Amino acid sequence: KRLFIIKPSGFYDRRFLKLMRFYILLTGIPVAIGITLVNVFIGEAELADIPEGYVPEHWEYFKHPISRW
Amino acid sequence: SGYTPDEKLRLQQLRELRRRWLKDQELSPREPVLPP
Ligand SMILES: CCCCCCCCCCCCCCCCCC(=O)OC[C@H](COP(=O)([O-])OCC(O)COP(=O)([O-])OC[C@@H](COC(=O)CCCCCCCCCCCCCCCCC)OC(=O)CCCCCCCCCCCCCCCCC)OC(=O)CCCCCCCCCCCCCCCCC
Repeated sequence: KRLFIIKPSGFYDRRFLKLMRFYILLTGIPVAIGITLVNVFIGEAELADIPEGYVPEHWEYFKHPISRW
Repeated sequence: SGYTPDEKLRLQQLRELRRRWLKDQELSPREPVLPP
């Protein structure tokens, strides 16, 4: 026959884990989607020789678009 | 040899109380009242 199981209160641990997951996801799902969109539709730069008489900007020496930004 | 009358009576009273306590640990047919 079914008996009551004496346990410590698990409500507060569960609520804390839910809150931490919610806030981490709230900020990091947009970041993941944005990174994926940037990677797909604005890829990395390809290496090229510096053209004659041209002096590049300091951010033009990096290839990832996020690092360049 | 054996229990003293006080020992035996105290054991019987504690036994009755403990058995009622264990009986009260049982669940009625609806105890897990789960919210929607
Ligand atoms: C949860 C809460 C609880 C608490 C937990 C604690 C959490 C704490 C969090 C703290 C904050 C976290 C911040 C961390 C920062 C890190 C971010 C970062 O820098 O990302 C870098 C990196 C992105 O790289 P990049 O430098 O930006 O891009 C360079 C390239 O140019 C790009 O290459 P590309 O452009 O050519 O690829 C295309 C593009 C898109 O990909 C594609 O489109 C192609 C994919 C291939 C698919 C191919 C087939 C699929 C389709 C087939 C079918 C359709 C076609 C046919 C249909 C017809 C059918 C008949 O690829 C991407 O853009 C990758 C997506 C990036 C996502 C990274 C996620 C970072 C999020 C930051 C915050 C995190 C918050 C957590 C929550 C996030 C959500 C969970 O991200 C990754 O590394 C992703 C992982 C990839 C690894 C692949 C797996 C290989 C593993 C092998 C080793 C394992 C061996 C076994 C182990 C041992 C076991 C025994």
